[PDB]
Amino acid sequence: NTEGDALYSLRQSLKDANNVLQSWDPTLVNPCTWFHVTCNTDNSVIRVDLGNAQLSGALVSQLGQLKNLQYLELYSNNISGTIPLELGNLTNLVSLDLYLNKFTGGIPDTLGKLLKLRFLRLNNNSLSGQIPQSLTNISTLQVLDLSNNNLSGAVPSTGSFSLFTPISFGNNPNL
Amino acid sequence: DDRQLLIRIKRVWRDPPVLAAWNGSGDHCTWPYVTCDASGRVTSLSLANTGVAGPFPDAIGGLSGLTSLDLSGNYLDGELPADIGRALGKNLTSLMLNGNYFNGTIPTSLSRLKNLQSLALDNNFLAGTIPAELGDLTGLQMLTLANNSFSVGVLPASFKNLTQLKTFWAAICNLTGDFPSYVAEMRELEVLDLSVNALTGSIPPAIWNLAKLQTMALFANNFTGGVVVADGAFSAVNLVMIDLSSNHRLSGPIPEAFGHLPNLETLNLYFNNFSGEIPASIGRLPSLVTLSLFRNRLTGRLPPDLGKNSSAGLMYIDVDDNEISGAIPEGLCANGKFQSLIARNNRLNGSIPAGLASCATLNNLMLGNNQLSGEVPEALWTVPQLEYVLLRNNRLSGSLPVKMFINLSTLHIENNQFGGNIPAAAVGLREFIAGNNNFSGEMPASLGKGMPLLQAMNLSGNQLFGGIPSSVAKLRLLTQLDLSRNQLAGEIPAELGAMRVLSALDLSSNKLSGYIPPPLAGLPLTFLNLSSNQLDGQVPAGLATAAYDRSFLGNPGLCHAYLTGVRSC
Amino acid sequence: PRGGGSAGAPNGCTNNPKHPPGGKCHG
Repeated sequence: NTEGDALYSLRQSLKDANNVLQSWDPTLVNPCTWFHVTCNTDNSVIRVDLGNAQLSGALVSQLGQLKNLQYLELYSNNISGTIPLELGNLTNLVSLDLYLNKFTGGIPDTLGKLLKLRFLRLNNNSLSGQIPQSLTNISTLQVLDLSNNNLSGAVPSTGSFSLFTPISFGNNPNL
Repeated sequence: DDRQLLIRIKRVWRDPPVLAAWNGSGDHCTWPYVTCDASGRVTSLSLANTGVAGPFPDAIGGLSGLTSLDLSGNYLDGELPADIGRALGKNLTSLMLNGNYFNGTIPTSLSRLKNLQSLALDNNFLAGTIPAELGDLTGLQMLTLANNSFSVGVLPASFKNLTQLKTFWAAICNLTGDFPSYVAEMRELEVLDLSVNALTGSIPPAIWNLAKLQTMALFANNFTGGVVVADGAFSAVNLVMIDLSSNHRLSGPIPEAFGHLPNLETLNLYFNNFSGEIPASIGRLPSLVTLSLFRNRLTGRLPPDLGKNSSAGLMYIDVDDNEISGAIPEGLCANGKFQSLIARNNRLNGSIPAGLASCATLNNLMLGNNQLSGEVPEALWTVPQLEYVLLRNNRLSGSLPVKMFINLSTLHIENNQFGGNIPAAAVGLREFIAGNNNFSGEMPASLGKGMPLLQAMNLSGNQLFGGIPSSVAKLRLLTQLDLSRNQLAGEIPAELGAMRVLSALDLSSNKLSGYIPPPLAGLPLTFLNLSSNQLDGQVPAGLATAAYDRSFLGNPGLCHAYLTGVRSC
Repeated sequence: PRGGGSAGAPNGCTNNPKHPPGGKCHG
């Protein structure tokens, strides 16, 4: 199963202190029986909850083969690195939470191909660059909290960005 | 002069500390790892997993009379000399160069040493293709070329000249082509390990005629057709293992000759398209330990007799996706060591046997999506150890005990007709999913000290009444909650908004009343529906944006100071 | 040594969360 291999590759690139990924056996056929993973009735990974679990390291580019992922939560950790450019391949993603981390780099262009996104929070990070315009094409987006970062450039004011209030983009002196 | 030659090998390897006794101490025969014949010349050099490193020495060719040479498990690297067969020796029989870091291609001069009995160039970093000249060693007895970085190549036909082999370990060597037809002519084989490759063709009907096999393993290939073993040719009574494991195209019924092996211990025939009824002959073999048929198109029923013998070794059964019908075998755990039973996505009906519910050795029961009925015996939750129960989508009935096992960690009994009351202490549980059941009565008072490790709870569709416990907020690592379509009344707990990883709260179609808790807003919520209730007051500021549109609809006494079904204060 | 595996070691793919050690999931 490709989903199990992708999750195991994510495990290899992550260091854990209290061993919250001890049950991620790669020999199993389906990863639904694992812990912190929730599947649908067709044995497809549709939820991965890893919030407030002591972790460190960096993400991987293999987090793009989970086609039916709907909720990815990796907040309140010590992860560091750059957001993979393949995260835009998750067409069914509904909620992408990655706040309270130590990320750096820039918001990828590929996060504009998601037409089902509803939540997008990246609080307390160290991202830089400029806000991509592709965010305006996401009409279904409802919650956006790009604050406490090092972003710059111009704030979009067209599309779904019209309804958003200044609290969405706060504590960004270079914005 | 042999002392200088022997120490030159050490000098080449930068004087490893292991060979610290090789310093001119009289005779060299008392030196470790060195054996001499009656004449004093070295006859054996066994340096297995010692720790040496460096390139392959070229002075070893001066050690005339060498008979045994073992350099396995070390850190030797580089490239085998092209003239290895012209100077290394003439009386060697046990060349063992495996597990090293050797680069390059296999030298073709190895055919000039026709006295070998064991040649193992496996687990190295070789490249190229298996040379045909390697078939000139007609005296070989063990050839292992596995896990090498070869290229697309077919086994040479000259390998048909090796009629005395005892081990053919060609595990991973990028092979293609058809199945070798000369394998059935090696009437001395003990291990045959043609493993993951790109071979194609039909399994011959003559390979089952060699009465010396002990392990048969063909894991990943492109074999087609069906196992067509014929009557009057089955003679491999000593066969221990059969692992036709994953070919995706094997068809035909399972052979009836697999039920007459008095030493079989592992039968793996999954990931194929076998059809027909599973033979009833395999229910009396007093040696079987593992039966795995994960995914196939088998019809019929499970064999009636399975583990009835009190002195047996049956501990694993796994048929995870098939069209099997009938009833679960009665006497499964009679020996007292049964540990697993997986029959998901099938059409078996009946009831849980009384024997299976009293086996105090169980580890993993995974019956699900079948058409079972009846009542589950009350002893299934007390006597046997159980860490994974996945009884889903059945018509079973019963009543869980007050206290569950201390090591239960997964319970999926959704879409059933279970009754009784909710267990009050199931220490070690991490997934309690049970919906559309017939549970009744008030929920247990604490539910926060007997299950401190819960991660996901679902009790929708039940008939529970009473009130929400105030200790539910004490469950630290809980992510999903669901108590919808019930008759719960009372007040929403005020501390429910103080837990850490709450992210899914469904409390729709209930009889709750009161004010929405303010601290509920400060959560990483991704789903929420507090609708079809008798709540009163005003929606707290923050949970009123367009995201939470269909959440409070159906509440006559609710107003906002963007929402559907909510009036204005 | 360098790695495991020897002779006719069995396959590894199983659905059992608690299985005897040994093998790699092929298929």
